[PDB]
Amino acid sequence: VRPRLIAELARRVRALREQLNRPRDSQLYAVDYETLTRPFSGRRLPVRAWADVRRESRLLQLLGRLPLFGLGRLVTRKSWLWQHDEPCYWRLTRVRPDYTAQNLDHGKAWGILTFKGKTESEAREIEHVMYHDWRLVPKHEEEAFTAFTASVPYPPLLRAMIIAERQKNGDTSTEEPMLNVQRIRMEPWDYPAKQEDKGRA
Amino acid sequence: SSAYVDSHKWEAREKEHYCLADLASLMDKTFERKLPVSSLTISRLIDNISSREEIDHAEYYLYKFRHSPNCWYLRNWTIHTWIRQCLKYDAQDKALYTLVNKVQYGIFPDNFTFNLLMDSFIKKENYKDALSVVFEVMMQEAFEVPSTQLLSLYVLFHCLAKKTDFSWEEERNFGASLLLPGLKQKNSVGFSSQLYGYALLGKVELQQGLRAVYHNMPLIWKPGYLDRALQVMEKVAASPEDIKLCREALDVLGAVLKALTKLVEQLDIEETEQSKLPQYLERFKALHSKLQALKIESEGLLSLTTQLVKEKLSTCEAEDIATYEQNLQQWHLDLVQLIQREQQQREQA
Amino acid sequence: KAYRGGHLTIRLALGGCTNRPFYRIVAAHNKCPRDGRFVEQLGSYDPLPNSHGEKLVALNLDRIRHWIGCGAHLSKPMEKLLGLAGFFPLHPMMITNAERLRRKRAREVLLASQKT
Amino acid sequence: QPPPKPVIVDKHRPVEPERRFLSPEFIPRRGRTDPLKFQIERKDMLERRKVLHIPEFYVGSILRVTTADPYASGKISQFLGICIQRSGRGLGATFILRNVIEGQGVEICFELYNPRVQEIQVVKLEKRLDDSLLYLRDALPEYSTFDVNMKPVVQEPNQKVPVNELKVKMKPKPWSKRWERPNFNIKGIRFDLCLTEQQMKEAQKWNQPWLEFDMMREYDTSKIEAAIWKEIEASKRS
Ligand SMILES: [Mg+2]
Repeated sequence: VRPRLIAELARRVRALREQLNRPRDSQLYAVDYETLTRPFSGRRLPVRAWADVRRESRLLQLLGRLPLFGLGRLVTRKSWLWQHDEPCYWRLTRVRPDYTAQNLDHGKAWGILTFKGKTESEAREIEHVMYHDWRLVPKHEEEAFTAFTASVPYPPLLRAMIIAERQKNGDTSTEEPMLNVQRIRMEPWDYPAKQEDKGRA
Repeated sequence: SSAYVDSHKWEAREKEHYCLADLASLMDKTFERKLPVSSLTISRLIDNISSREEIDHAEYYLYKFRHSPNCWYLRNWTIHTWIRQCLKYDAQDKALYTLVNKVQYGIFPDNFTFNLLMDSFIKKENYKDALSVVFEVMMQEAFEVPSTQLLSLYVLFHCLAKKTDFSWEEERNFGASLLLPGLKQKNSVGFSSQLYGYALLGKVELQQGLRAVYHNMPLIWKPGYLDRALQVMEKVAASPEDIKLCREALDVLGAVLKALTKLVEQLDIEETEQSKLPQYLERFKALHSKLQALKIESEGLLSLTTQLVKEKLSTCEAEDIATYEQNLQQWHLDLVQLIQREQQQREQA
Repeated sequence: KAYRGGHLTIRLALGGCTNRPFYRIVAAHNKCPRDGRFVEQLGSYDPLPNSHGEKLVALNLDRIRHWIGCGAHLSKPMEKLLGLAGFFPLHPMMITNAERLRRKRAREVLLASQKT
Repeated sequence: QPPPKPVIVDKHRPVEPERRFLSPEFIPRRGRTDPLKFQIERKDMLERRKVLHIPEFYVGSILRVTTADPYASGKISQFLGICIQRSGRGLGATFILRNVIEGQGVEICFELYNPRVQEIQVVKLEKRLDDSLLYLRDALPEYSTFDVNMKPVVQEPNQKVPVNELKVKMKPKPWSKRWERPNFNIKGIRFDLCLTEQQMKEAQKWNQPWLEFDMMREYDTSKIEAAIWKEIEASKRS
């Protein structure tokens, strides 16, 4: 068998060069409000976020106006609080801005979160940081805002099949078959995801 | 308060006495190789600075630090080294430019340091300077401190001494700044200033919409500023002492002048403020009549009442000084560890 | 042909000459072509009526359940047919289509009653 | 939103005070003529110097030059190169530059008083053991290959001349100038690999010790350079 070395060489070189000089998060997140197109991509924004990007600012842009980017300060998911009346927030623990930015308006930061008062005992990562859908809640009116408080039949053919099965088995079991639905935790769309799972240009 | 403004400990405590030129060369090489650099370099530099050109060198070295691989550290003691090194050599326009464009600098002075700064500003007796600076304090949102009385004095004096009729940026800034100083829940001065700030914010809304109310400014998004003002007035009438001034006259003037004859952020079912104006004026006159039926001398000058605050101001300045010495002790404690840490690299080498 | 990532998918394969489509429910990978290779042929479906007028469709219940337990995603038409069969829940988009058709029929009947 | 700014200071009492440095082109040649020629040409080049800065340099230094050329993209010509030599006196004095690009080793002769040049810049300031480095044509290209976009290596504002003590490998024997001879007094090259003891010892037969022992051909300069400095300072004050 004949080996091949230039393939591995080019692979290693490309990996090193891209991990060295990857595009900056601030650079590839920057948006021009005149045309609404991200540089380095030439792609247009969605109609639902057009106005949000035109008007509202970004997470780090908001957090740049207070020391240390406000450790523990109230930042709430505008989308969550417009989709549901219940309060939802982010217990931001760690922060790291991108220094290449002039206004320091981009970076990575996260901690514990809560959804409908459901606290999580793990400081996991935020989702959709670069959106212009971030609203800062001051420390006044804080506790008032943070205040917070069977089974289904089987399908007809499936239950008929189980009926025939247990009839051949011999048991009567006139009870209608059922499954647990409270165990099935149907999760709303807005439940966050893991950033590291999704890649990056 | 000369004793409050003076502090010989800071200027005669922990001077590095390193060569400004050598520190500058080290910083330049480190920012050439663009690897992260601790704040020890800039701190020692600033502590050694004794010249105008050298304060400028530190200024754009702070530029370079903001643009350096590390920015979150943001050491208040280094910030105050810089502030003292600037304000002892009296770079007024420079300090003003920094405090206005802090987004490029990233300076965030704490209560006592800012109080010393504003006391020097008093000593030099400039008004628009202090006005822009207290606007930047409003931006900072740091008002639960002994400097709240100084902020209150400044705003209560400047809102009267301004005499500028139509300016939307300035008037919105006044309306937004007149809230946070009064949040310490003290007296008529406090909650009536909150009321007048609600009124000014509602006026800015009615004249230029709710967008600017929050776009470049952290505010609450409820449009009913006039409704909240009416709530405040009626709850005050229901419930102490209420020393009032004729700013209610300006409130009435604004209400009546607005009663006189694109993105849709308002909700459809709910009413629009343009259509709420009539019942707003109705309930405003009703609450006015109720308050006059119920304190309404309307003679006590608001800036004069801040002179009575000087008593408890001079009381709380003691606790402020004490907290400042506590901060100094904590800094001298945690900072000495960082010098032996820098020696750890040389020991490893 | 080892496809990176991807996932098995029970979906419809097309057969028959033009103007005579004949679908076949069959398990295959997400990356395979329309008539590409498969794993196990599961069932068939004729969208045309026979001499009796009814339309033909076949399901392999045990094997389909085994494939689903092993892990296989479903395509909207095949799970629509399953929900119509009854082994599977009914389709909400099917409910909406039915409701829309009934709304439009009522509207047209109302317009006809107005015209007459 | 002004940009940042660079500075470099250095205040060491024994190290920083480097007193004076003269250009090799103000000085005249041993030849005989009226000093009036020299002094008028000198004041001319000095009243041009008032415009043009000439960040001083040496042989083995790297210069980036921008000049106003009629036939070029934007009518400007930019060139980076190593200083091989500085030759000539008066206004017509020139310096050579060299660089390897696209496998071709190119060299230019830039005159430092023609208005056609717009600006010159010292990317690096160092000094080599050899007075003239025109043997880099026979040296390997990898010693001469330099980047056009390499940034300026800013030197401290007042320090001694950095002298890189190194050697150079060369292309094999078929050389154009026969550098192995002792007439040239060169040391950057490496005889130990470029030739043998036999060849070196056979080339040092042309050696004559007496050239340096002589004292009538040597050229004293102290008074001349002193008068030159004095006239330069007078022109500066004026
Ligand atoms: Mg030749």
